[PDB]
Amino acid sequence: EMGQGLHTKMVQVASKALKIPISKIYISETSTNTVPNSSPTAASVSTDIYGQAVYEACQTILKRLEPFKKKNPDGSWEDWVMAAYQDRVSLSTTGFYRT
Amino acid sequence: ADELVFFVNGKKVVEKNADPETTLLAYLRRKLGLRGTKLGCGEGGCGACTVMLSKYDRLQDKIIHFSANACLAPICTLHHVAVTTVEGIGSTKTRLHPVQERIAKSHGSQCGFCTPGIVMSMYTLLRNQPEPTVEEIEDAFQGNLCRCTGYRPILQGFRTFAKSPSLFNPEEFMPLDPTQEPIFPPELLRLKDVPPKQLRFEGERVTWIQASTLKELLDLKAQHPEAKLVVGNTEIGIEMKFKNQLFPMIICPAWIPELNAVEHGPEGISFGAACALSSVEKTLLEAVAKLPTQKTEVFRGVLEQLRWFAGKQVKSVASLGGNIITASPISDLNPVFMASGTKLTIVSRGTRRTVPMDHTFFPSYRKTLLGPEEILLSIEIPYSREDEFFSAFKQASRREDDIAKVTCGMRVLFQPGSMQVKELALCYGGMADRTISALKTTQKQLSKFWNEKLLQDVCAGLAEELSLSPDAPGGMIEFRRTLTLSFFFKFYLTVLKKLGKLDPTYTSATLLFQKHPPANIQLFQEVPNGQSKEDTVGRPLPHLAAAMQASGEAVYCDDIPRYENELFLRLVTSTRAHAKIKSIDVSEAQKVPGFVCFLSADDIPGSNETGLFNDETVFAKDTVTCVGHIIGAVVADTPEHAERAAHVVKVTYEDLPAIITIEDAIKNNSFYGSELKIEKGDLKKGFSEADNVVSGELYIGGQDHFYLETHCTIAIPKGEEGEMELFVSTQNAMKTQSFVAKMLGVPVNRILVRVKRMGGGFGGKETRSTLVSVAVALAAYKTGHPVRCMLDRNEDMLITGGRHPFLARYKVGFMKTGTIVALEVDHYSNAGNSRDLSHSIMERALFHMDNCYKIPNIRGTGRLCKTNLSSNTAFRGFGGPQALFIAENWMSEVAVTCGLPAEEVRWKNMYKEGDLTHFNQRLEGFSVPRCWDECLKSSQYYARKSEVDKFNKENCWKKRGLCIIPTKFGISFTVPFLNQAGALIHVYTDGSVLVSHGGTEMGQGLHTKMVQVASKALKIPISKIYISETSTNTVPNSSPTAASVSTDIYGQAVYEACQTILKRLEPFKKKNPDGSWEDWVMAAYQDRVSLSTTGFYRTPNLGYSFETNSGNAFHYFTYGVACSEVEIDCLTGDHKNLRTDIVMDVGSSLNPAIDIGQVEGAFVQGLGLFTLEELHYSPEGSLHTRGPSTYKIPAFGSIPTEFRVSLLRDCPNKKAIYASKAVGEPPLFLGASVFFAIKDAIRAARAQHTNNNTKELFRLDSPATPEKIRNACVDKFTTLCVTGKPWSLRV
Amino acid sequence: CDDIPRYENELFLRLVTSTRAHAKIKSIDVSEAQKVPGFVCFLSADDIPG
Ligand SMILES: Cc1cc2nc3c(=O)[nH]c(=O)nc-3n(C[C@H](O)[C@H](O)[C@H](O)COP(=O)(O)OP(=O)(O)OC[C@H]3O[C@@H](n4cnc5c(N)ncnc54)[C@H](O)[C@@H]3O)c2cc1C
Ligand SMILES: NC(=O)C1=CN([C@@H]2O[C@H](COP(=O)(O)OP(=O)(O)OC[C@H]3O[C@@H](n4cnc5c(N)ncnc54)[C@H](O)[C@@H]3O)[C@@H](O)[C@H]2O)C=CC1
Ligand SMILES: Nc1nc2c(c(=O)[nH]1)N[C@H]1C(S)=C(S)[C@@H](COP(=O)(O)O)O[C@H]1N2
Ligand SMILES: O=c1[nH]c(=O)c2[nH]c(=O)[nH]c2[nH]1
Ligand SMILES: O=c1[nH]c(=O)c2[nH]c(=O)[nH]c2[nH]1
Ligand code: FES
Ligand code: FES
Ligand SMILES: [Ca+2]
Repeated sequence: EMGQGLHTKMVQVASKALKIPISKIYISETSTNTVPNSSPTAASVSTDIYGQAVYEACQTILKRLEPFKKKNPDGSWEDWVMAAYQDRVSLSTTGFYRT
Repeated sequence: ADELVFFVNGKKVVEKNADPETTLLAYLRRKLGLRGTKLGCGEGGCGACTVMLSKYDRLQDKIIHFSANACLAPICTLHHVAVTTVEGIGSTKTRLHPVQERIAKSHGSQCGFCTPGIVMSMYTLLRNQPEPTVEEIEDAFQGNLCRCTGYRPILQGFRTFAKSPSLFNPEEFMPLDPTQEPIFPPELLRLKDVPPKQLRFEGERVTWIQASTLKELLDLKAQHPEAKLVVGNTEIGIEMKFKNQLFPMIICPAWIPELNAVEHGPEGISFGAACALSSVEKTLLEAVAKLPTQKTEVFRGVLEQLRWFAGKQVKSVASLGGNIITASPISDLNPVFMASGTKLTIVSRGTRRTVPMDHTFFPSYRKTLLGPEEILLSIEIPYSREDEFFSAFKQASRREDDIAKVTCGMRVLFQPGSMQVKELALCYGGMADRTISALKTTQKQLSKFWNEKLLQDVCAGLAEELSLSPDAPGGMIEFRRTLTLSFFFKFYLTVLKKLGKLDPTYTSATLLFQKHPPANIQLFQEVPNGQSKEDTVGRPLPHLAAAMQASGEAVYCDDIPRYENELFLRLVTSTRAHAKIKSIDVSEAQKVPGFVCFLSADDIPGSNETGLFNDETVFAKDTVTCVGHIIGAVVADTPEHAERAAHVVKVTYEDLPAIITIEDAIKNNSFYGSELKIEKGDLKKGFSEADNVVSGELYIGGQDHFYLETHCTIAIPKGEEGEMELFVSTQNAMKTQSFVAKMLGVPVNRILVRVKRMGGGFGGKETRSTLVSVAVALAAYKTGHPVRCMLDRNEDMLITGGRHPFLARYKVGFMKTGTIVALEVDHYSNAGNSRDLSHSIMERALFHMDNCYKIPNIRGTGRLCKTNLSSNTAFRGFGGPQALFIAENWMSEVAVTCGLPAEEVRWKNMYKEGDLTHFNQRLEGFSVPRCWDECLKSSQYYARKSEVDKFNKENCWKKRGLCIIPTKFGISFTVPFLNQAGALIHVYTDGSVLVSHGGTEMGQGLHTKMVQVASKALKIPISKIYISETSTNTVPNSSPTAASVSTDIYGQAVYEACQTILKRLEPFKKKNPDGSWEDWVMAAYQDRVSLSTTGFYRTPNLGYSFETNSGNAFHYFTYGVACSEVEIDCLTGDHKNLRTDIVMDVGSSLNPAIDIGQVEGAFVQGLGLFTLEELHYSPEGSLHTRGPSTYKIPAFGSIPTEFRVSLLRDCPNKKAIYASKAVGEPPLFLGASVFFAIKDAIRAARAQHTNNNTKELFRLDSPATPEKIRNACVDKFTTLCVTGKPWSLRV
Repeated sequence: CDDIPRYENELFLRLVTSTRAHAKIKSIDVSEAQKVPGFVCFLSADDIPG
């Protein structure tokens, strides 16, 4: 983030992908121990390329929650997340994109 | 005066404003930034703060070097002293010193928190003696504690300084070269020449005068009679820190020659009162070597007390006069000086007297007869005359570095050439509020002769004159009275021997403690012959951080530098077991300089409701429910200010009825939840079929974790959106993160918890670390400043909970062959004031009540008692050791009842391959029989049993015992959902790899094992792989690092993340099969292939149900066997651990150095649980034992003298990572082999003096401390002493 | 970045830069720098460990 609103857009993207409100999503910072080998934030393409990587990670999370959603279609996001956790489903994933 | 000038690691320090209250430890850590020296206790017991000191001794004309506890050393005693810390001797950035290299390569560092202080104790020995004997090497560490290693590897590594594959290779060790050691600072050597001048230092609260001459001292004492002398500070340090004394003026007379002079006169050897106990010891050892035996009786009594006194660190600074004038009732020296009439020369300006010490010198508790302007100048310890004999004895809870239960000096002088008593003095500590003489008893014997009737009469007289009321401080009434007689008896027999210069069965009672030489053998499996050198799985690779631990470079939480605006928190805690809080007044606390604020329940912005079961407060509101219950916290600019202000917060209470003990709880129906039960088969039928039925009751005491690093959190508030980053000593970053979030009322995504390492956890940082973390977080939130808190040992022991005490009622039915047929055990744990992990702990207890035995009809129940004590928690074993102990106890009773050898009875009841447990789980790959057979053989159990019987026939007052016990321990979290693990792996474009996983390092070598796993999986050297730390923003929702499964589960997750990487790299590998790892990684990167992935694992096929008694509770079991032999002293309760042999099934070890260390470390914690460690509470529920002085974990001298460990060969475990098995907790119960060896020995003592009943069953609870062992050795002396002339008596 | 609180032992660096567009460096004299209160050290190419 250098002022251009990249984190904001990434939060909008994640919230649309997961179908939850932006208020449940947070970006704290950028660091080499969370995402390695990153290109510089440059060439105007950051929304394009991090938007896809974030969207791909959200799709993976949705696939993982999907059986819990079906067992409990009237439950909340919070219910399905807790069910996946008690079922020992990983709630952590990477996302990646290559133009 | 004003300036203080000393040296640290060769560099000059000029402190222009020395505060007399500043310790060297505080100075090193907070002013000089040298954090390798650690705080472990603050009271002289653990040695984690050990440093070397060097000075020019003018008077001896040489540079001397000695060790000292930085936590007790005032910087104001150090003018013109050169200090060496662990950083002064070597480092990984330059080169390790030989001491550091060896402790690291020999696997003598696990968590590493004790390592710098032990390095400095060994370094100091070497600077004094570059080629020490083995015995010198053991004695070097009487003041160093280690909770992790079991001591064996440290001693074995360091023994290379004296004179199966291997866990290390001493041929690679750099020899010591004294010519390369740092030179004594030349500036100090120039200053030696200038005569000293009086110095004055002025601090916030204290003025210190360093007196240069006797005349100065005597004048200062006239001018300021209230001024407190300080020499070594090893008593005043405690008074200041723990007893809240403030002495606004201190005079330190340590420089004065008259107070340091040693003079050999015709009546004895005179020592200046400031002479250190080590100088006393040295001079007397020399005298005993040079002089006739008949002259050195008193000296040898002094020496005998100094042997079992304190470490070298304390002895090198503790002055002789300091001990005399402190005048504790349990001084080990004052009874010796009193019984010998040792001469005290006492001075005042223009006055001077010499008096023999006698009973009047101690008028009352902790006072002597000196007046306020007098000082003790010198002490003349007398030569022994002809016809004069002397003994000193001391019995504590542990031999090394412990407070006497009873201690004494005994002198007799006969008419010339005769057995006719002319003088007799029996002087005791531990029997009143002062050192006392048994004058009434001894008076009656003058002119009597040394014979049986005198022994009987002195015993009867002591029993009467040295009475103790039921309420005597220290408790242990029967033991103490029995020791007073027992010590007289040893004296009486020793004096008979000395007079006949009789009965070979009695002679050992007269023998002074003697060290047998150590023998240690470790047996493990070589890796296959052609396994790649780069594949280190199965090799004895040292802990990756051991070299930095040895160097003081490894960073633990409080070693992290403070921010310039960082504040300090001190908890305010209940002094009542159960009370309403009436009011809280902070008006005095507000006046302490640097006070920032007092925090209490109203300050919390989110929820005050916390704890694993949401049954706790973050800060008590309205009521307190235990002593130590956290009420609030003070925040101030320094830890001293915070502590001072917290001390003066005034709480007003109104007591409520308290439920303290398991008995109170049962009687009051005060339980958490309902009964747990496992039941199989038909009990009525089994009992009705049994030939023999035994029932009983049994208790096992709790256990304090004693991690060398106490609990610690730093909380950094980021000032944006509720964000906070916390560095925490915890095994559970996830609950830390969510409890801090719940308290703040913010989403969990706001909170980052980072754990680099812990200096020990042992289960006590599984949940209870949050008590400190949530308070510190509150403080950071409220102030907007970084805040930290590290607990002092006494806060930690009181507040953070321990192992669960258990009471059991059992009934066992068996056949005359010893075959068990029915068993009922009702378990009760003392849970304290919240649920925490108590339920799962009781479950695991029930799961382990069979140990290794097939029992067709069985019913176990468990209740959790709800009490007004700190909530008890996970402690290595997690309920298993308590249940396994109850099981071996009835089993031992079965063997005694049947009159069968115990190993036969154990063997015939043992499960076989394929049996179901009582919870219907099948035992596959049950390796106990192999461990059992191989341990019998390699321990020479059978041959040794005959040797033990022989020893017992031939010794009336010492007995040996021998016992071999199996164990099995189920591997998995008993809560199914906990058995999951994540990893995150990145490969950077230089081809270096950063691994992160949900597990934490607490000394067990998890990261080491994870790097070994990733290296094997990726087929790259370990040098390319690195683990920095554990954090919630790299792996989320981690289970606590616990249940011994961390290697199994994180190993799988790491494995999987590597497989993913290998698959992404495979095309590049195919294109360039002769290229390097680096080539492939760069090509993957240039091809825009991701080099980052997660890995995950969930343990398959788990899910036990208590309702159906089916489904797998565990993934597999770890197994092992231990045989131990002991010798007990039936007259004192002391015992030696002679030999232990362990055979442990850890499958195909990933790292046999680390696995043997875990075996030995767990075993020794077990040994402490069952034989040494005991917590004492007042009847009102206030903990008495709050530091290493009174709570005694195994010392270096505690371990078995011959200590052999073997890892079972050819037992791959297909259920875990590379065929390995969990090791962390399974071996701890094996320390119960020492307890049952002790009980075997007690049975032999009781056959000797108590009973003819060879099927008698006497109750021995855990721990079997000297108290319990001596009291069970019922004999003519205990008979005279057991508590409880009426006008009439029925019959 | 600079809003992050400093550690209590945290030091400050000031770059020393060329006043010439293209020249040989003949010598560097730090002897006056060394007298400024709080001076800790001057760093240059030779201090670089890698
Ligand atoms: C870890 C540890 C283990 C210990 N183990 C034992 C043990 O096994 N047995 C045992 O008996 N003790 C034991 N002690 C107590 C120890 O021996 C005493 O703490 C020590 O000798 C006191 O000497 P000091 O120079 O440190 O006294 P300081 O603390 O400096 O002074 C202690 C007291 O003596 C006074 N004093 C000192 N010099 C004079 C003087 N010349 N004239 C008049 N008053 C003076 C001081 O004013 C103060 O009241 C232990 C202490 C520690 C810390
Ligand atoms: N810190 C350590 O590791 C060690 C310290 N030392 C000495 O141990 C001392 C311990 O100090 P404290 O714990 O304050 O104990 P203390 O000096 O008050 O003595 C307590 C003991 O005195 C006896 N006692 C006191 N009053 C009595 C009474 N009215 N009736 C019968 N017995 C009574 C009992 O033996 C009790 O256990 C230290 O100050 C030090 O001098 C010795 C060994 C180890
Ligand atoms: N040195 C050391 N060893 C230790 C501990 C420790 O705190 N320090 N904790 C023990 C406990 S209680 C457990 S559950 C395991 C946890 O680690 P693991 O799961 O990697 O064995 O290590 C055991 N061995
Ligand atoms: O093609 C580009 N490469 C960059 O490294 C860069 N940086 C900037 O925004 N524009 C670009 N464009
Ligand atoms: O079943 C267990 N649960 C735990 O939470 C825990 N902690 C400890 O190591 N052992 C165990 N065992
Ligand atoms: S911290 Fe100094 S001896 Fe423990
Ligand atoms: S390594 Fe000694 S306490 Fe941990
Ligand atoms: Ca509890």
